[PDB]
Amino acid sequence: MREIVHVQGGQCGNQIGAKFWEVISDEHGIDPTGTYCGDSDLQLERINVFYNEATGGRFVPRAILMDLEPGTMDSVRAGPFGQLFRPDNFVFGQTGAGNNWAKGHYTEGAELIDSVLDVVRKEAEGCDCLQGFQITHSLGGGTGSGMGTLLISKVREEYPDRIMETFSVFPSPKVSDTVVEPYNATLSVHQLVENADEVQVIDNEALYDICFRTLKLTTPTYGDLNHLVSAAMSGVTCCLRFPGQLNSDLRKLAVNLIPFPRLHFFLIGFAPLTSRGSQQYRALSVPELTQQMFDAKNMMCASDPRHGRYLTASAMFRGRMSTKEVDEQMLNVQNKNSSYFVEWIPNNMKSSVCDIPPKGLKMSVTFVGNSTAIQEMFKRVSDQFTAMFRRKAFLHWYTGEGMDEMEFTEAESNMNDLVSEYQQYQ
Amino acid sequence: SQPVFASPLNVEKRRLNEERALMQAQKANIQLPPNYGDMDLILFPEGSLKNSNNTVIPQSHLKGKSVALYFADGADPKCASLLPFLLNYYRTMNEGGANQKIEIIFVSLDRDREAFESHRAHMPWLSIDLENPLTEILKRHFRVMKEYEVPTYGYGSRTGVPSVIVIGSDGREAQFLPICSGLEEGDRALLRWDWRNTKFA
Amino acid sequence: MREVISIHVGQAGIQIGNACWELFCLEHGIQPDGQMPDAFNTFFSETGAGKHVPRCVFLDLEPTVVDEVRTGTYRHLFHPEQLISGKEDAANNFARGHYTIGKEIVDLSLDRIRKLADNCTGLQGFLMFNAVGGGTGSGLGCLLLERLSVDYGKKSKLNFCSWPSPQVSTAVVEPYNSVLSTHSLLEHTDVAVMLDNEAIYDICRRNLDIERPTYTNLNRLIAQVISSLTASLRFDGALNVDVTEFQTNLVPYPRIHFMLSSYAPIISAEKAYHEQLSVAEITNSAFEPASMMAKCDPRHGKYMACCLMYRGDVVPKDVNAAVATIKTKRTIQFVDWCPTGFKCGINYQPPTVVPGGDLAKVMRAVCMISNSTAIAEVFSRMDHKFDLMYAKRAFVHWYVGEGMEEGEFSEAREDLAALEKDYEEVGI
Amino acid sequence: MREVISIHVGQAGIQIGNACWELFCLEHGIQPDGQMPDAFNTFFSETGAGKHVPRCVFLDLEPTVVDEVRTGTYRHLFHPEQLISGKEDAANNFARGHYTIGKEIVDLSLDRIRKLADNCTGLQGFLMFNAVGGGTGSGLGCLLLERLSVDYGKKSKLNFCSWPSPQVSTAVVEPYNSVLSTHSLLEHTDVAVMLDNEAIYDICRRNLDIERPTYTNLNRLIAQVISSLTASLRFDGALNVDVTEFQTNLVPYPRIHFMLSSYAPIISAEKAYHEQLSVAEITNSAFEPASMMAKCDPRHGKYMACCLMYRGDVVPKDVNAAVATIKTKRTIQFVDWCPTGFKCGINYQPPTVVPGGDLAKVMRAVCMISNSTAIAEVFSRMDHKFDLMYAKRAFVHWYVGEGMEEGEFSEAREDLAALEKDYEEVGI
Amino acid sequence: PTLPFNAQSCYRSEYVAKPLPP
Repeated sequence: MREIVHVQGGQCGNQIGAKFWEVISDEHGIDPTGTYCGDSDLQLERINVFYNEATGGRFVPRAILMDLEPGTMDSVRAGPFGQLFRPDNFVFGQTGAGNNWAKGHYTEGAELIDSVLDVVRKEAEGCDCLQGFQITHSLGGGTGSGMGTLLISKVREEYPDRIMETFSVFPSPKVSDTVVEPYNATLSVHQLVENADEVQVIDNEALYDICFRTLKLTTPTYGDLNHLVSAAMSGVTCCLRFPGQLNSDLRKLAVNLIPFPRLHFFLIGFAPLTSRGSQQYRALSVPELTQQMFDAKNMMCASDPRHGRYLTASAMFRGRMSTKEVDEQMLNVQNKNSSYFVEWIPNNMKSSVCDIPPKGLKMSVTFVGNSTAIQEMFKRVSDQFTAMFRRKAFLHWYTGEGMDEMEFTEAESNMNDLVSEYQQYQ
Repeated sequence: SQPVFASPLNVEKRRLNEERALMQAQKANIQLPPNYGDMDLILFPEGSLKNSNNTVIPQSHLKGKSVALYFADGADPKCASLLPFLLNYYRTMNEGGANQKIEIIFVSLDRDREAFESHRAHMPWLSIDLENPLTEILKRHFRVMKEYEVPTYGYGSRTGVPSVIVIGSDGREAQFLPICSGLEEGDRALLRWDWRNTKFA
Repeated sequence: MREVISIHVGQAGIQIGNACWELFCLEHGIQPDGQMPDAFNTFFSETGAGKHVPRCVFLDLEPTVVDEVRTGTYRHLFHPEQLISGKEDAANNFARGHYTIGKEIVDLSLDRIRKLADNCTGLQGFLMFNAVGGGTGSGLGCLLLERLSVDYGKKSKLNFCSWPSPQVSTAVVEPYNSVLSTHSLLEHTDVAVMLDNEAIYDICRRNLDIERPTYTNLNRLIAQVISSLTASLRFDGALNVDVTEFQTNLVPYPRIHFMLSSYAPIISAEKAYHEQLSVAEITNSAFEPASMMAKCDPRHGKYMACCLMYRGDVVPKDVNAAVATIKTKRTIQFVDWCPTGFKCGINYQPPTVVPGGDLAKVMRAVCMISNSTAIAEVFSRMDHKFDLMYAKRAFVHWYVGEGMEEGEFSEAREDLAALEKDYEEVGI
Repeated sequence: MREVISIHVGQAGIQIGNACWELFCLEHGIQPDGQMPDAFNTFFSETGAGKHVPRCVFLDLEPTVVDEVRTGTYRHLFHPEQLISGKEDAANNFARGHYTIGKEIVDLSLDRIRKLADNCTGLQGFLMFNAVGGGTGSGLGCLLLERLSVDYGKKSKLNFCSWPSPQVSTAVVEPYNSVLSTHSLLEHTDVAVMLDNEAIYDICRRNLDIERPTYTNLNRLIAQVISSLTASLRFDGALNVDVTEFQTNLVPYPRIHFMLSSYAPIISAEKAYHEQLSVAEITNSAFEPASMMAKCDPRHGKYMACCLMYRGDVVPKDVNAAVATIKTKRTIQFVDWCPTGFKCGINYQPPTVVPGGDLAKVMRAVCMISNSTAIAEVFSRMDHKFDLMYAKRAFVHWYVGEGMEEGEFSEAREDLAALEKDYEEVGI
Repeated sequence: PTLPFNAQSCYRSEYVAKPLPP
């Protein structure tokens, strides 16, 4: 049938991807030892989208765990639900790309690609024909931003007719780790706009805003934030695994969303997000789901969308919705928020119905919005890059690994063009 | 074999416990000779401790209280200095709660009976009589001595009289209070007492 | 597999690291025998059944500090080959530790370094402890570190330098010893962390509230920085770092790798219950200038890069709460060209306490290693100690007579002149 | 079955023989009486009521050592006329032990050897221990090779000669007896293993850490070496290698059969228990230049061939993995024309340690016998010693008066030079 | 001729057999 190949890169990627397989195993009901319990034929009528039979009845995930630092995915192995993953699917490293984009891509990476491309195509070619790829990584880091971006480039030229879509975190405005952010980000973007089909942006302090203002949780760890991202990843690809009224595919939302090939960077939403206290006030129904779609504090990325106009957007509703109150209100939010959307497209805002609600809730909706609010955010990284390029700050670590003075200027110009293309469309 | 090997309490402990260990091993996989962890001893015998009312109390009475030995001499000026502050600490710390917190045993480095009773009249905590062998055994156990009179086996003086030693159930030195030590907090070291984590179990 | 080989050279290196190793033994539950009744891979090998031998070498030209370990309570803990003693002491000369007596030890020591490094590929680095004003601390330190750079190409080299004080010196030859070390430290090491002495005196005066501690209490606090530094390798965390990423975290130019330290909380067990240590309060004590371990006033210093490793039960967002308010504060001045300047990693396991130590049991802790332009004070002061003492060739004949070429002191100063100017060039 | 005959000639022959016949008795668990309460056939015979007697002959022209063995602890084990003793010693004179006093007892030696070889079929080979520097070890040895090559032409002859050291020699007559015996053992001795006394002094001083050893401290190490070479015959293993196995694998040419020796691990009581004896580690320690048992630096030579005898809990993959590292190691040079020159002979049985001796119980061991072109220097030393003495006929009249002509000194000179030239041309 | 000296080094005093973590 249809296959989605999962690849996790970087420290960020393996930690996110650990909780993604938490929720996916929980959607279908696979016990962490690999056995199935949940006794429903419609749960796993489409099971082969993510997993494989093993003549013991166990399902192993089609995940390729991928890094250069042998400790971070050693963590994943010992953790809960770590015994799902195939031991052969691990591709260790020894040295570790120490936050240098240069050594992730060209020098240090190149001797490990001989292994990771082997394992990816052996799982690819095994089936009838592939559908897509998933890459979970960070574009601030070294081993995810650079060495993961190599794996983006090679599999694209090998399967040009397939799709792939990634979930990538970016530098945050106030807090910022990893002092080479804009070197790692800008070098990754100008490769990402050339060899990737779809990117979902995540901001760290936008996630922190969620767990303060909405969730009413004082001090949880990365576990809670990954849970929110894992729900969003499950929400986008729900429709491949379950039927519905208005069906969806990754490629069908691909053709629906992007107007021009250059701009394919997407915002994320999710609902419901009220606390334990506020649960009993709300009586969940179609209009209040849509109202907290268009709540700026509920946005997964902290680029304030009120400044820009939404170019287009999608809403994969999940549950048992009555379709008239779905689409009429879907039009209603376009008329109500008149200036919030763009003028030259009639029917800016879209819908789907994914017939199975997630367990523990009854109605859910995932927002994917191609906004122009990312104008200010890439302009943030643009100025941050120019600040440490005017006289070659931190340049020697990159330059020593086969970089050029010319290739840095191309990355600035190329990523600046992406800024220009968004600003033109207003 | 804590805090030293060559102490009379520990030689008695080792003798008794492995006597028992061999007997039950033969009567029955049990490791000989037994680990110091696995050994059990009765520290203060039946008629050792006697309180402020001149009444003997058993060892099981000391459960739930941070106990400390106090090696004191009647005629030593340092001990004469340290006594009021230890008494005041006992006072305030035990008054300030609805639970007994700490208890002091008196071990006498004193010369004779008269002086021992005279000095013991000032103390509101427990004591061990001077003619009782347990005094000399405890002195050799915790390596307190005013002068090199009794041989020490390659060790040194741990301290001098006066000293306060927070003890455990098995003769473990829980912590040393630095009165006259490497640190010299005279009259002030009593605040270093961690009474919460050293209870006589 | 992955590990770091530690080197101890000179007396200051030995007894600081002797505190550093006894902290690590109790961290992993290793008895002084070396047994245990995937933690210990990065500092220990495993020998036969149930053992743990360390990844270390002791070097000194005098027996007196190293043999005393050989007979100590850590008898069986160290393999008896990497403990190295010469015959006669280096005696406060750069020249003697570099030219005459230092040569006959490096020929055997580099062999043991080779013997320890040839087991597993992917060496993390080299943690070498030394003093700077000392004799064998510099001379033997230089000759070993120079040979290591050529022999082993690309791997990192951490160097904790017990830097001479701004105020006290405890030796007269310190300006001659310190300057000459630097000219042979710049192009060899990768991360040189500067540590002071009376800072820790001033720390133990205020925060620890103990009247009269000695070098044995200096070393506990030093050992607590190192443990928190390499906490990421040993234990899993919510957000971990590496020792090969620090050089990509901290240095903007290859010649600028002189960073400070900070640690919090540093509290007596007696005054501990008057502070429930929150993340809001520990971070501000980290940036407070009377808590750093280098003693240079940062008020005339523009911060450039900062790297905080949180320890213990700390969640990520109150870190993000703390760092939000930190950046907006105008008492902690960052330079213009570096608008992002924080790395903040997190590990799970809270810091251990030594029994009978001066550290209360804390639940969270912050360790800071930062690149700042305040080191222009540390060097411009030092240059003044040189030329005033080199005004009329004081103590020259000692260095001249031992082997050094007179006039080599000139380009050593011209080297340090360039290191003086580039800091001042950066800060504008 | 598979029997070998050990021949002991001279002081060094007898005293080495004491160590080996102590170890073989203990290993097969036979008593000083000679009865145990078929693996032992290789070294012992069978006689009626379960007594096993050794297959050895003791030759010394001097009574003071052979007689004193008969009276010692090992009375009933050896056959009384398997120990042959003469009247007066050869007294460091090659002419005496070869012409005058040698000839008397040669016939008595052949008769016992004849009766011990003809006991059964399948005689594997002869082993011989002798001192080259000595009188009878060189004198009686040359006669005994000459009269054994004629009779048992077929069988192999493995020699273990105690060669004089470069510095320390225990004789001024030793350059004469060295070069006069080399013309003997070129064309009679099949394979000679080259032993040096102060090499073993250096081994037992830094590895096993005895400051003041003796002859019975070196001879145990030789006994453990011989036991490792012949472990393959005695016990079952993964890869068995006989004595006929050695000639075809070490020597490429008829005249070139001079080779070194190495053992690993020579380890003490305290060292052994604290250490992983990796299969990688024991092999690396074997190829160390100083760890050879000859005092002959192999860095200025080329290894022609090499055999490794493993002994203990040794798995074959670790052997194959470790030796591939050795070949790709750049340090040791192998000859271009000989691409394959390694042996893997793995045995199961652990080395049987004599407690109250000097070695500890170790799980595994390797013993290396390597044919190298470093033998040039050890002949160049003896050659130049012989040239200085012979230049003005020192100590010549003692050799001439006993029957040896002047001219065997002349011809043996170029014979060593012919040997010297061949080792030069083979290193091309 | 001496009765015995019983002051002790700081190193010997305090880096002692701690109870082990498991």
